[PDB]
Amino acid sequence: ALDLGSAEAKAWIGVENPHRADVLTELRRSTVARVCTGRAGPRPRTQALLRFLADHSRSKDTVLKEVPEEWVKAQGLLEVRSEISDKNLYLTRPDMGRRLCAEAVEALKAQCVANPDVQVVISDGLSTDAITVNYEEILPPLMAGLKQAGLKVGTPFFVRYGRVKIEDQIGEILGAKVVILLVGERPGLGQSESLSCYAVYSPRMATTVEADRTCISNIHQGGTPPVEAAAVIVDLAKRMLEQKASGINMTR
Amino acid sequence: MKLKTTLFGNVYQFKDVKEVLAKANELRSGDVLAGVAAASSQERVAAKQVLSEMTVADIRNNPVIAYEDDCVTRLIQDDVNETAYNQIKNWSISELREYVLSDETSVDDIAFTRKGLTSEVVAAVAKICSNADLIYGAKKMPVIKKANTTIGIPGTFSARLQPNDTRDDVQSIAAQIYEGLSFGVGDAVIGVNPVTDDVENLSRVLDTIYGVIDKFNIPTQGCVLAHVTTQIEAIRRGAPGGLIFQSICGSEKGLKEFGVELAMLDEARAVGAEFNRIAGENCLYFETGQGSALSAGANFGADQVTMEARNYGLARHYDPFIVNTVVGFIGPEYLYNDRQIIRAGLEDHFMGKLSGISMGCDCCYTNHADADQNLNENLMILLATAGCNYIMGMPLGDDIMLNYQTTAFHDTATVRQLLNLRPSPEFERWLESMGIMANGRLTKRAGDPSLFF
Amino acid sequence: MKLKTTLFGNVYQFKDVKEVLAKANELRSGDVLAGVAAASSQERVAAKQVLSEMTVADIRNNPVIAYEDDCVTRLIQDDVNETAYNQIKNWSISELREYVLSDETSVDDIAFTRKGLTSEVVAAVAKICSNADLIYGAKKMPVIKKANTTIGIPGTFSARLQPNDTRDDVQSIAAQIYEGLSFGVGDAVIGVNPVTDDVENLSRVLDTIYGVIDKFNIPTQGCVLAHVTTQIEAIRRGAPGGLIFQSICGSEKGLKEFGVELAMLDEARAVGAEFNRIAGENCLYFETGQGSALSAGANFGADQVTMEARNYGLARHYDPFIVNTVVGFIGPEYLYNDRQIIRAGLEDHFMGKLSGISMGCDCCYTNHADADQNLNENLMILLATAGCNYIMGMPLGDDIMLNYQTTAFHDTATVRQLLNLRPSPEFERWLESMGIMANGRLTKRAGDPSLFF
Amino acid sequence: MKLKTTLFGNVYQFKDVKEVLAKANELRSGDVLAGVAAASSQERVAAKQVLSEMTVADIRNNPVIAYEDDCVTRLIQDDVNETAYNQIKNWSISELREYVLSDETSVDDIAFTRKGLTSEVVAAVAKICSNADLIYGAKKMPVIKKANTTIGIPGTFSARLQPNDTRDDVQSIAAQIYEGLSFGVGDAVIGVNPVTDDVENLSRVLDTIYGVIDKFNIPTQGCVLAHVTTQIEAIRRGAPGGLIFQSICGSEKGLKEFGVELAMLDEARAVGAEFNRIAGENCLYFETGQGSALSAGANFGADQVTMEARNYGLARHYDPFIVNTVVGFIGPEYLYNDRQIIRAGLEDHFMGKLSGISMGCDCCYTNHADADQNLNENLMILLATAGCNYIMGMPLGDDIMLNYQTTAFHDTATVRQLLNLRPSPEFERWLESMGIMANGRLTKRAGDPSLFF
Ligand code: COY
Repeated sequence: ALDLGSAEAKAWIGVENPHRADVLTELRRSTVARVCTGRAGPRPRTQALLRFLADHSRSKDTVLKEVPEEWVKAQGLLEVRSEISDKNLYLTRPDMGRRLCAEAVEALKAQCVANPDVQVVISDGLSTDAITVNYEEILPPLMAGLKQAGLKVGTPFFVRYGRVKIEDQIGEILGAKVVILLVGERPGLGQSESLSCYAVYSPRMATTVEADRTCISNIHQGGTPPVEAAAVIVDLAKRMLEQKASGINMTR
Repeated sequence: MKLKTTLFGNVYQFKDVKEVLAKANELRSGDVLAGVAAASSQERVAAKQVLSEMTVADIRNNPVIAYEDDCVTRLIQDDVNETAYNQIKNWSISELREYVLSDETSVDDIAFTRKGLTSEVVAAVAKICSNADLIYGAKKMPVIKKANTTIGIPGTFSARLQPNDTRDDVQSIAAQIYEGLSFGVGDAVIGVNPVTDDVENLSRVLDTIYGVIDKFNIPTQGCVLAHVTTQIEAIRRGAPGGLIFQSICGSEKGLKEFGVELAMLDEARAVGAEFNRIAGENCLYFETGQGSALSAGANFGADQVTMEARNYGLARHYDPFIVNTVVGFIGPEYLYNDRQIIRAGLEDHFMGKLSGISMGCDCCYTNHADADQNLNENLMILLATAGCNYIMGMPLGDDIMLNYQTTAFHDTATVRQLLNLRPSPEFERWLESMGIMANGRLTKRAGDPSLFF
Repeated sequence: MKLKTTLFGNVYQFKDVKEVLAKANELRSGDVLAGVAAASSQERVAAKQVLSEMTVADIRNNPVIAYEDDCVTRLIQDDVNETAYNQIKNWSISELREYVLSDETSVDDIAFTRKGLTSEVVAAVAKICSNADLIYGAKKMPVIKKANTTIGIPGTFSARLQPNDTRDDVQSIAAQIYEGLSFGVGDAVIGVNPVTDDVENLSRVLDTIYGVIDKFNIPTQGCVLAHVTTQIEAIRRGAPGGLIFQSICGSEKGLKEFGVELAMLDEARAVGAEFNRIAGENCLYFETGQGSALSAGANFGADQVTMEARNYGLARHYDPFIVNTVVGFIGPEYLYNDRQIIRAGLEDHFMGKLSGISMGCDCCYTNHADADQNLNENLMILLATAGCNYIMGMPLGDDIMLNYQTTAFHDTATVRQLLNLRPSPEFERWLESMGIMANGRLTKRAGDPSLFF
Repeated sequence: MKLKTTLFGNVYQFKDVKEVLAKANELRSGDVLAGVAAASSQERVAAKQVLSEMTVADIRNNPVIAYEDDCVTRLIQDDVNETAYNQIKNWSISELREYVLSDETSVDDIAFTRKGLTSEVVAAVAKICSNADLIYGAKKMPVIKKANTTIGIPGTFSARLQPNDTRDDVQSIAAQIYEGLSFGVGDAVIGVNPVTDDVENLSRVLDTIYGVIDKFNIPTQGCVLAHVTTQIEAIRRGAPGGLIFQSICGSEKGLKEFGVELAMLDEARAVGAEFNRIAGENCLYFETGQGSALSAGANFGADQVTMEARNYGLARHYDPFIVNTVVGFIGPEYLYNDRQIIRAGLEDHFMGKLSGISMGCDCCYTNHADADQNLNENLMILLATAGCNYIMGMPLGDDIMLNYQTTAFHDTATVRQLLNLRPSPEFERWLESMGIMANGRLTKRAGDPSLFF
């Protein structure tokens, strides 16, 4: 018997009568992609199809799950939300995910520091796992990087049901020179803890385009390590203040 | 022009062309989100009838974004062969539909007629077509282009090898390439979406791709799907140039969202002519898909099908080697489920072929959409019957970085053997040399990446 | 036996084979209604894995209804080739799936292998097949039968002309016959579902069908789809016999619901041999479809896919000319939407071809189901690529009397010309003589019923 | 660089690349007149050997007219694919000759290789090729273009109908059109050199040509071979646009002599896109020929072969539908006799195909040159075996107005039937419909212009 979520199932070679079987093991080890599973005619092998379907069922559950209200409060974060009420509405209304609710605007003016040089924002986005697994690894060295040998640092807060464009409203309300958003990307098939960073210099609701942002993607243990990514984002934040530009407007 | 009709005794009034075009669309979540969808099935049909009774002139002279306000509109309108336009300007969209579908209308007849069309007219035909209309109509409109391989020949079916990795690791990229080639995938392009949009990184990814291409003398082309500016820069610095890619949008504001100027695409052509290792005359590559304009706040009250057709009008100007819609790439907010994704894919491909571009489709869905892999398999086969130029190929269809599911390497092989389709003739020849393919079918040793070692 | 697996650390326990079979199914409305569906997507996959690891022997020895209580089970079990069975009994269902799909497995290999199968085993293989598996698998399993036409030859595609009327009016039936023939429809059969189940009316309808057949010397066969007993009587009393029809069910209880004994099907065989105007050796015609057993209270805690497979095991014994599932004939209660209808249609066809019957499909939906005509066009094309022996044909697909929508006459012509498929060779020759067809294509004068006048 | 060789113990010294290019030519009248010809047969061979040992880089870096002084040189140099150039720059001209002629060198290999060439390099290769080298080399380099007909497909052979008249009389033009079509001539173009270079007359001649085209639905294109500026004006003012013509020269001085700027050819491209009745993507038409630059005082001490090659480098930029040399159009002063005309014709065609243009040839001579009609028949057949895209057609080859003899309508039919070559596929189908052609052969009723009445 075999568990389709186990390590042995993921490392399974299905290629029948290989030309060079030690190459197949070296190929399977070099990538996380579903390689070397073989075939039945032009169709996938049964076990590969089963493992695919098993990982899909887990991926389906991982998208509509919510970060508990207690977990964010335990991290010492302010929880604020967009215009969106729940998970179901979040998936169909991106325009409401791009705007803070009326009570969110007032809370940010009340409880956050004004005119920061670098503002860090965290949101669940499309994957709760992305911010849950990576948080303790990425957020502390980011703060100890921006403050230590640095400048004016804003207070970190959690946006529930947020979309990338919401950082433009966050930048205007707080008067932030640089807005950093750590957000969960849409979940993959067999991997769902992938975080992205979206950064923009002095954003405006009516002028900032998507190309004005710098993206640091695939932040996880299987991608760019959160600790290693934290020093990249700090350096990016420093370069954005120095150039007074972000995204496509930056040098090199 | 008439902007109303009576249906079952009830009068159905519409305010402008843009509204009629929008409400005639089959139901999709994106049109409801844009607030432009029909209120019911009755209003939808009435909109289809109003649309069908309108002339080519009515729709050509009413583009969704005005000529003076949009460079894409200017691009589309100024490319019109006005003699071809004058022949068909008084035709109803109903008459244009029937003309496209007619067995007495040859490939050469359509070649001239399509030159008198604008993207809005292209979309208008698609809106009054059933699923089989879109499939059969596309099939009788082949578009053939040539890089180092020839794509689009009836009886052929190509595939993009998409060897993506979370870290752009060159060992992981190579392994997926060898796996793909073993199934006969890669005649469209070997195209990587890079993690870091960096000149040094692009060169390393390209050298890995071309390390495999050169070692086995593979008739194909490599591509790295970063921003067009960094592709140009890397190629200028001496990185190998195959296809040059850019994501496009159907409006000026949409292109500004992507950080694209029309001058960059012209520059891409010039850089390609000076630097690229392409035997044929086509070297550009665009990707498209419904919802992108609405995402950019750049649809201007127009539905996503009309905006998507405007992409093809823009693409046509640059005569690219390949274009594909990435049909379910974004999410349920623009295309919710199986039904809507299939319809969109059939629409996109039909409109692409009517616009006269080398049109393929990334048959795909996301994990937050109401869909599964059976949708991809349904759509790829339907589109292959429509003469879809190419689909994607990934190991089992799982993108480990872009976090979505496309078609497997298996699927291309399946489609080819199911429908008696061949790859690009140049690539097929190479597959036969390698012992991977015989008579269009995978040999016993095929599907095994160790064959290259 | 293992009725257990662990998935993601969670143990999933199943009671019996019947539950494993039921829960392994893709989600559908009927299985939920039956209370046999999976509770979660993870449990569905668990059931799929458990089923895949089970052997042929495990499934063969555990039919859903017992041998001693069910004459259909008895007939299925007694028809097994034991030598074939003994070669494959220790194979897992996973291994049998891979065997069917393999390109090293020839048509003749499956010819012998399928004789060691039962319907439950046929169903089990289908449950662990993706949509493209069902399509490709069915395609490499052609089944050829012959009446006055030959059906099922690869590269061909047939169609039933269904000229139904609200009052069995002969002018209305004839009008639809001339319309269908003008599109090249009717090589499978010209089959009427009658309003009144009596001898004189059946004799009148048959005389109308055969009035057309005789006047134009059409290589085809007629059928009136009444109860088998009334057809037999009409034929014995002098009505022209073509195909003899009966709706079948997968259980003895189900057959009793329809009022059929196995002796009637034996009688139909004998009556056909004595009376019918059939050149070839096949003359029976069955129709099937998921949900009918559950409607009869005759599924006995089993899922509708397995019960539908038992229909094919039953049909096989009587070596009919044609069988078709009527995929979405009943309502949303058994198959809810586009997705479920497409899936069921692919399942039904695959299972029929695996069972060795001349399997076609009525691509259809009802008006109270979540579907439209675009669904019919999606499914018909997919099934055509799977080598579906035949579909229906009605004017625009509107049955004015059975109150549902099937495929249009247009759809058969579309599928043929889209996929380069021909009609039945005998019927094709007739169409060429009539000036309706040239090189597989409709001529200019085709699609016009006044051509016969 | 080596500008020296020793032959039979005798040292031969050359001043520059321009002299090496000039003296390597086979003996012709124009080169002697230019004072650039070899003094002896030994010096000719010496120049051939010196040229053969020179590299691609040597010839590319030394065009006959400087980059800064000549817009044609600039256009040629700037169109080069540098990646292609860098692969072949260290190759000797001898190695490039062997590369072109090699059977291991495919059509796609030359497709990329030719992009790294300049016209001087094209000319250099031609100078060290024998007559059979020019024929075989050109044959393995097909160039395919499409207007309303496709030209240049191997196994095909096209023809320009040239219905010229002394007064531009419409009855005389039409008479010759019906005669030419009856022999299957006119798939390249129906092209008239007009007497009067004005708008109304051009509009009248075009209406006459298109009167015939429209009445019989002929897949072809019309052209009036006036100055490009007058054609553009006629077309903008409503005259039917087919092909737009311009005579070209290999230098800026030469273009000024003809009164052409490169912007006019750009304008013609744009005017064609807006107005012309052309289904395909090619609509320009150039004519060339050795001696024209020397006539203009615009050869700058260079030989007529190299200057003629520069015409093709210029033409290539504008991707025309057709180009032809008018081999012996001028007089004995540039090409004296049979030998020199045949040689020039083979050179011109080979160089055009190497340059990647749709190269044909007007096989012709003047009455003051040492030639006759047997020369035209020798050359036309040789060029046809080289895969010449097209020749001219006139009644018996007598131009009653341009005062020279070209090939007869008969000659196209002869070449086709002699070599089993077909017309353009679109035009061939038209001829079959008209009962003029059957299986590539003229029918009994062909060759008779009264067939159209
Ligand atoms: C979905 C997606 C998109 C889509 C946007 C989402 C939407 N329209 O709602 C889409 C299709 C428009 C798209 C386009 C592009 C364009 C332009 C982006 C722009 N400037 O607007 C793009 C430049 C491609 C090109 N060469 O032109 C592009 C790129 C390169 C990238 C890469 C960034 C590299 C980098 N380090 O800078 C990237 C990491 C993928 C990769 N190549 O590895 C990714 C972020 C790559 C991402 C991969 C990944 N692993 O994350 C991925 C897969 C998911 C992002 C996510 O989950 N975000 C979280 C989510 C909660 O945010 P959201 O608010 O809902 O959505 C926002 C963000 O996604 C943001 N955003 C998305 N991409 C992107 C890129 C940059 C540089 C920035 C600053 C911001 C970007 O835009 C929206 C604003 O509402 C993604 N994208 Co885009 C991947 C390109 C896909 C291939 C072509 N393609 C596919 N479909 C279509 C189509 N319909 N039309 C035309 N082309 C395509 N993307 N993308 N994208």
